[PDB]
Amino acid sequence: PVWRKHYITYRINNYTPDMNREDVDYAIRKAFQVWSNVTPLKFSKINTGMADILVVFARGAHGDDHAFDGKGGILAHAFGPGSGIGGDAHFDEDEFWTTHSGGTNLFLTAVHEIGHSLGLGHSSDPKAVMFPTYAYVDINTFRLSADDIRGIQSLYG
Ligand SMILES: COc1ccc(-c2ccc(Sc3ccccc3[C@H](CCC(=O)O)C(=O)O)cc2)cc1
Ligand SMILES: [Ca+2]
Ligand SMILES: [Ca+2]
Ligand SMILES: [Ca+2]
Ligand SMILES: [Zn+2]
Ligand SMILES: [Zn+2]
Repeated sequence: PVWRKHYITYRINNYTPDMNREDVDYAIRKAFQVWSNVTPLKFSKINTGMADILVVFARGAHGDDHAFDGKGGILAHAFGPGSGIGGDAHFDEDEFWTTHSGGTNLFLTAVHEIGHSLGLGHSSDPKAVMFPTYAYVDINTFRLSADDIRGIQSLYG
């Protein structure tokens, strides 16, 4: 499935204590911008009511039958487009979420997870943001790969 509308809302359910709130907000907002910059999708943050994409920070078992695993390993996960838990993006609180160095970069991970929230799978290109393995890349030069663009535009272009 894909989202069958182009105005998509998100809501931050709770904040990781790893980062200042402003920096969580900014990383998430910029991550959505990565995908709206190459599609007709528009994303809006809401602060009450039910959003399409709920952003959650949780550790271990957190009520969706896909428990996290402590620091390392699975860093986050997200559900594909749909009602309810569909679209929601969960970040493992046992990671150390960061803006610049150390830990696991929240912006880069959110770009990957929102990709899943929108319906993308994984890429075989190590340069793709949808590559299955996280690695820190220079955020100043960050750019979707041709494969990422092809994938998202096949769904929403
Ligand atoms: C800059 O380029 C980047 C490239 C990749 C990433 C990146 C990759 C992976 C995760 S999370 C993860 C880690 C290990 C196994 C499984 C998962 C879940 C699936 C979990 C499940 O299936 O239960 C998933 O792939 O979303 C987060 C971020 C980020 C940036
Ligand atoms: Ca983990
Ligand atoms: Ca949802
Ligand atoms: Ca943490
Ligand atoms: Zn979850
Ligand atoms: Zn993934």
